[PDB]
Amino acid sequence: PFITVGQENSTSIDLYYEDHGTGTPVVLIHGFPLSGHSWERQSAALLDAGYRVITYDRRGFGQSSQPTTGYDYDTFAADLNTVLETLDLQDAVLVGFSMGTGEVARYVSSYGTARIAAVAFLASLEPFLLKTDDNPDGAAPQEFFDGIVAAVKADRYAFYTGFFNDFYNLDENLGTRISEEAVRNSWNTAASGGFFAAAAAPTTWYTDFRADIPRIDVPALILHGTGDRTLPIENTARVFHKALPSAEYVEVEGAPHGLLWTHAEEVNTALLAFLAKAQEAQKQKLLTEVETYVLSIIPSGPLKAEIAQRLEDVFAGKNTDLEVLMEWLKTRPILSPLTKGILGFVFTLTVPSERGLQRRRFVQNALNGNGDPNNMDKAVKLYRKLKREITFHGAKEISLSYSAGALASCMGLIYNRMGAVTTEVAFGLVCATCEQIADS
Amino acid sequence: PFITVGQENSTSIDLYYEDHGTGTPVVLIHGFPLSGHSWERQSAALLDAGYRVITYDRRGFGQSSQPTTGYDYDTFAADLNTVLETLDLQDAVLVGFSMGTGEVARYVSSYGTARIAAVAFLASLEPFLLKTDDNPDGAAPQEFFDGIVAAVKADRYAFYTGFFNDFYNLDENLGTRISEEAVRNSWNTAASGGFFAAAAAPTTWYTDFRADIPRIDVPALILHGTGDRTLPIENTARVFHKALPSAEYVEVEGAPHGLLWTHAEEVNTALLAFLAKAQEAQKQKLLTEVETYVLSIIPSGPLKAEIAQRLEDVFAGKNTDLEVLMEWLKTRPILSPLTKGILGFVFTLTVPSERGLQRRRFVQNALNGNGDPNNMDKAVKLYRKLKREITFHGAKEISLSYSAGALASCMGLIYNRMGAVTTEVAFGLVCATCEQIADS
Amino acid sequence: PFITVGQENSTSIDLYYEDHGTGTPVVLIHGFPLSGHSWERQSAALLDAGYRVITYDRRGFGQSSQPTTGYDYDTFAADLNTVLETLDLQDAVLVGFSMGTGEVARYVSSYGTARIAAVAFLASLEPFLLKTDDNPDGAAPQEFFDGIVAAVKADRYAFYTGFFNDFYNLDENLGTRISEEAVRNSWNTAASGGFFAAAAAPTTWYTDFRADIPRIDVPALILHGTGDRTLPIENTARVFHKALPSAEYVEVEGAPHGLLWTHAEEVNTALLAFLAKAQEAQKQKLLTEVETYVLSIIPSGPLKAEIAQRLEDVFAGKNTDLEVLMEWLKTRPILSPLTKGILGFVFTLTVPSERGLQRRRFVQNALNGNGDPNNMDKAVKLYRKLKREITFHGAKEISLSYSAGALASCMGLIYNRMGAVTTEVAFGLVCATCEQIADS
Amino acid sequence: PFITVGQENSTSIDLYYEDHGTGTPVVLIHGFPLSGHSWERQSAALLDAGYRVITYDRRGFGQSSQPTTGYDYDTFAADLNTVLETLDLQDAVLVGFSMGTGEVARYVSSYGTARIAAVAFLASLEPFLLKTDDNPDGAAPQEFFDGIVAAVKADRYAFYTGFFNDFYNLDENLGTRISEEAVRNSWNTAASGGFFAAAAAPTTWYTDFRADIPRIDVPALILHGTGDRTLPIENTARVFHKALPSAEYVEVEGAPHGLLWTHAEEVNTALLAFLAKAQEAQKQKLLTEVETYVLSIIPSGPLKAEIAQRLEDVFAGKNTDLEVLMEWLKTRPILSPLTKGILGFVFTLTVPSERGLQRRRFVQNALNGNGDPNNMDKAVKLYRKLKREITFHGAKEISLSYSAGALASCMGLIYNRMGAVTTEVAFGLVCATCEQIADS
Repeated sequence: PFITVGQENSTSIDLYYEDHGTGTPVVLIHGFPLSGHSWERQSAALLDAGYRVITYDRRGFGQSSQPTTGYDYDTFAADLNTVLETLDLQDAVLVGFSMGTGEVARYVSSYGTARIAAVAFLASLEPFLLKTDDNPDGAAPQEFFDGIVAAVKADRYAFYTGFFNDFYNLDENLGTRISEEAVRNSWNTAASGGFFAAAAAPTTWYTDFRADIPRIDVPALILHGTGDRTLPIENTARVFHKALPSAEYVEVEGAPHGLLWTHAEEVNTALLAFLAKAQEAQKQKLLTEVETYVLSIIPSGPLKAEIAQRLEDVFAGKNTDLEVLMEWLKTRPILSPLTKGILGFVFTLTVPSERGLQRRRFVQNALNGNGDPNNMDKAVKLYRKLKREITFHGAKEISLSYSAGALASCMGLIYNRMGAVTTEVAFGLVCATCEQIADS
Repeated sequence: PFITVGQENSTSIDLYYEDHGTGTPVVLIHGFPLSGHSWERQSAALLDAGYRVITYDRRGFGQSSQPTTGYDYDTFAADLNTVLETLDLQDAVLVGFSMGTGEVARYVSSYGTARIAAVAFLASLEPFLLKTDDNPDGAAPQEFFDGIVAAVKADRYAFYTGFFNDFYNLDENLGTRISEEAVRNSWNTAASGGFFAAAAAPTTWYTDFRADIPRIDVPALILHGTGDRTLPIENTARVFHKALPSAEYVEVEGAPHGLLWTHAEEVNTALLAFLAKAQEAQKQKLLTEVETYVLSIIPSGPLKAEIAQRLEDVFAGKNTDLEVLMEWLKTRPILSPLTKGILGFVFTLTVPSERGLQRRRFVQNALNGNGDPNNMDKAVKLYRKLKREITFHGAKEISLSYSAGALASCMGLIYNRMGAVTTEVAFGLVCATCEQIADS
Repeated sequence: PFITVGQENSTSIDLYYEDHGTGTPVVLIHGFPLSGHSWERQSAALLDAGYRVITYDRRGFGQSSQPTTGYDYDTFAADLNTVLETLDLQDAVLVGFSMGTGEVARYVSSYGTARIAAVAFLASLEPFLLKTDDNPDGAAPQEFFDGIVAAVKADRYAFYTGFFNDFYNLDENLGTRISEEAVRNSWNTAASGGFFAAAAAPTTWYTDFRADIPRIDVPALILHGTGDRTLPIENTARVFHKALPSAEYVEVEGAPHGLLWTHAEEVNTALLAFLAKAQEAQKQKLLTEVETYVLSIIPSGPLKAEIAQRLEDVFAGKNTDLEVLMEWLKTRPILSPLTKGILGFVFTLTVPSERGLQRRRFVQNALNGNGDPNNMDKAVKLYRKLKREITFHGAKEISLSYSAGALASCMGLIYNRMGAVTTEVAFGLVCATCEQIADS
Repeated sequence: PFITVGQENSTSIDLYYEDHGTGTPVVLIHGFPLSGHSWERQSAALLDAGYRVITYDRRGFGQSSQPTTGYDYDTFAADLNTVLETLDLQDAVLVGFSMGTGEVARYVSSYGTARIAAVAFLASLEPFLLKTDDNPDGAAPQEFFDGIVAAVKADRYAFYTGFFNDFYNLDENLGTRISEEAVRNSWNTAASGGFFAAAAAPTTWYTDFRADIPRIDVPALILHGTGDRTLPIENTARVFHKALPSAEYVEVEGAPHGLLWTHAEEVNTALLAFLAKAQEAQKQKLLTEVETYVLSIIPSGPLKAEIAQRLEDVFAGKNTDLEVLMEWLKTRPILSPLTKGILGFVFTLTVPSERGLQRRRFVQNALNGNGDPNNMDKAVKLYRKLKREITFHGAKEISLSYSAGALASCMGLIYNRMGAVTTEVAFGLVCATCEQIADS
């Protein structure tokens, strides 16, 4: 699996990515000099929690193309964008490690959090590594980084074994937190990378991310190891924490630079919890958006308040008996049959348990669509499009092209188990239907 | 409400009809010299039984146009034909009285019982009134009828009072079985009729309907009053009974010619019972044919015996709890899900009461049609054709052109209340589906 | 009139055929080196006997295309098959002369007598002309045929006069049995043929038809002239008679090879008598098929038996007075006017003499078709199609697409001499009409 | 070289395969956690024997895609099917190792041996690994496998070294039967695999293949190592041998689980011997089938016995004088010329020496195809297709689409040295020709 992110001479630049699972998309950007496969500890964890894990190898690393051009964060972010736009991700979370954290900041700063719901910085580079007079919070002077680049150019293969010695703190964690074989694999991964990328990448570590930080508006996470030798905790995460206090801050005690493997236990717990708070966030903003659309077709009165209250109760978690709600819904005066169907369709979607309750009769006759063959032909054509949809805004906006009668029929088409769409898509079809009714 | 059935000079021949209620269409053809409103005793009864009552006034009578041409049963039938075809009636019932019985027989003979489901002859003219040497069963000679026409031509208004005196047997029924006011209304109606029709109609009473009777194939009813003075019981219905032994025969004791009002109690009871028995009769020949098709997809064994037994039980009237049957159906081993869906679809169709039982889940998932958009697009095209169909053989044969996957999806399309077709049509779709399975 | 039976380079192989008359199809395959027009003595005779004469010119002869390839009986049969299948003939008779006899045998052997009802061999080639050690009954050795081929190649135009001298036995028959002018026409026909075919054909005369003969199962006829010089009576027909004893054997005394003209008297008599046994049989199956259709609209009773009896009487030849039948028909109680019309139409069709009886009034009023312009518009549309129809099954099947009212009107459309269709077609229209009535 | 076998999130599931050499296709399915390249010892050997070696990497292993879904033998077989059908293999042999044996069994069981000629099971999983009460022949209880899965999830890279220690029995074979470097490479291959596949695969080892075994109809081979630690000889192969006694049974003494490298010497000898004998076996099954097809157009009698005997004599090795056979063949009564041609074509094909005998005259005139240009045009089109064919079934089935006349002509087209096709193809043309004649 590859994704063209550029062109070089006769050739085009491809980045080996990887997309698994189904649910909230979580993009994992690796660090130097590994590849997307280094996330395997997190990948397994995130997948078992029902997330959608998306990983890719940075240019000149892993199975990605190995160009001799474009090794700067403006390009690195531009690459990430192409990946995101190609996969058409929405409400996604960006998790970065080492160099990866730089990609996150630069992308957010330049392209904006349109597709992004939350971000995470593991072993951050931010805000500035280079130590200067105007930036005394810098970790190391220019000479340090120049020394690294020269060392790599000398013998990159020999450099790796020495490099990994401070990457995992092998004098402490080898044999205990990281096996001998595990390190051997990382070396091969480092060797598989491009020779040019290996020497070019170090120059990018001291990038000034200070201008990028203020652009971070989505909920963030800052995790870091105290025993990080490559990136000193005080010169990196703690000064980053000052520039971003709203971000959830986590310091793993005695963790080396490569905490993704050595301290996978702690990192996973913190990462999963952060995503959990974010997953509930993106779920709730959707439910309320559905609510406001549904209420927009109900005449102002004492009934509208109750319906809104009963929606809020199920949205929160105060699970009312689905049978009771439906019983209540059907026996409501001054309520359009079409409106009862829409509500019933929403309640079945939101209530966690179906409780073996068969499909309600008053809903079927409400969303039947006048029994007109033409309405159903339009509904089926729309259903085909809604099948390949995964996003709310995507499903909602393509549904607005169909007549209110076709939308009503397509809604019951899904209600009657004759059609299958993701919950987000279904909500989109509902909001699109309510939008048509609010016009007349 | 009128219906053009011909043209006369500058004018067009229109017939005042009347269509009320919803259900099985029952066409009521009146006699001389009244109009469709004379059925009001029966109209209410039929309407209270959930039928669709359709009555019209014969040309030159009631509110219909009064032409001076076309007073023969070949024309009278042509008029009835236009009415039936204009209203596009199917599985309709023809009920005739006096002159009306002639219209029924002639229509059946000439146009065929394509739209007709059953017929009824109240105070029949059949088979032949004219008394000749070759027809000794005739009521009266030529001279008699010629006398009536002359009597009408002299003073038609005075003729009526005398006519109605033997029409209701007023020397017996006035004040008791028929009020003074009721007779006065009959007189007004007689006067409202066309002057030409009043004199022309009597010559049509002695029409030879002997050739028409053998064409009556649909279930028939022969009711008649013993005290019928206008049409003697022996010269009309009893000799008609011999010419049509298969017809249900009813003799009302001491009922006049106009038993429709005087003996409305008995006439309604007999008519309603006859329509009930005819509806049940054609329903049972349908259900058993459906049964053999359903059994044709069930592997021969003790289970096939159980299913056949449960089908015969519901068809008869041994109403099993629909909830119990469905519960039994789902929990059956060695039975294809598609077969369970077909069976469940049949049981819901045949069981008289739905008992507030919501549409079973296991059937919906069986008739979903794999959730494939292509299956539903074909299903909708088929459903469109099945909507304009009303007959079993008609619906079944046009369904065999679609794939087994499309037919299954179209079945669930109806099961989920998303489509509406007559029960006969639905059975055709079931039988057509079973026929596809019986091939493999 | 042509029929594509093959292809040769840029050009196509077409055979000039000819189809006349109506009735039992009789295919006449000519001999060397004439054409289909040589049958003119038999054609006229067969036409006067009510047969359907179909003749065609073999490739490279007459008006057919003149290819330089495919001059063998495997190809000759393939040609005949294409002709037969193109015309879709059923219950047809194959009559061959000279070379023609070979086409018949080969077709029957290879393709089977599916469409064939009977066969006839005039001046047969069978079973084998080539005289060898294994076939001592052969007419002539190999050298003989090769000499002919060379003679034709030398001067085919001069060869013909010599050929025709032994073809008609001019030393006996010139001036008496065949005129000078008659021979002159035959020469032109020989000259009009293809130069290549003239030389190619002789090599096919010594074809081994011994393997073909046993495949003949249909009734056969073997006619031959005793004075046949080209094909010696003993080396051809008499040995053929042994190989096929079931076949009817006829020896014309003192007849030359071309007995078709010289002894047309005898040949016609023998051929017509043989065909007569076959013609009546397939003719009777048609009338009985019509009968059963007519009886299908008559109510079961003593009347149905009488009508069936009177139909059988006229079909046989017990010509009842048409006036008497019509008189009986009209004066029948319990018989629909439409039924009377159909019957009256059949009796007029089958009875040999019209007896100056003008078109019955009661029939016209029965087949008027209610006088509806719409029924007549449909009737005319059907008549247009029935004009180009020739077969019973063909006319019958295209009539079933029209309404029963249209069929009745179209029937009267023909009865009133306003339309003309062949008797077989008319019967198809009747059966199609009776079939519609049997449905209701 | 890849082959799409499924689709996942925005990515496609591709499997890196490998097809080399020319001849009988031999599919090699690898085991856990290696790749197709592990067959390199067998691959070279099979290639030296003139076989067509086809190897592919299972999903999540080697260079194939690494999905997180579809890790079951129903999917594994579905994957294998796509590979086979894409390459359109005919008469192929399936060889499985470790996990690979399961794919073979499941494919044969579900999809059938249509394309398969023979199968081989090296280090089998069959019939059942899971040790339960109903299956006491199980190798290990459930807890064992769960322990492996947990071990892999902990540190899969470290897991491999321990795994490979029992995979090759390194305490015995290291330095002797397997070098240090060879093992190091295997570890690298294991590391290259998917992290998810590594943990998912063990759960598939205890799959119940008992239902699959009876479906094995093609000749089978069961090889296994006695010193197999991963798969105990008694719990796997010996009980498998009981469930499939017809299979050739081979036990390599003192061989570990990875006998493909350690005991490549023995494995190669056994596999090559197995493959050589089975093609020859089916060839005798083919020749007798060819014989019976030739006999299928020969009339039952004393001559049919002689022909069958003379065919058996040449097939065996009793070389009869080719001239004598041809002499006997031509001088046979009651034998169709076409039949003589087919036989003559077979005798020239099967007899080892041509003995300078020129192409028989009686055969050429028998397979000429009536000299019809149309027959030759079809023959050339068929000959073009038969040239690119190498297999019997491949050549035979595409020939059945052409007419019997074209097949006869195409046969003579090859007989006259105007065409060249492999012996298997020519036989395919013969069987296809005889099949058409047997119908008539």
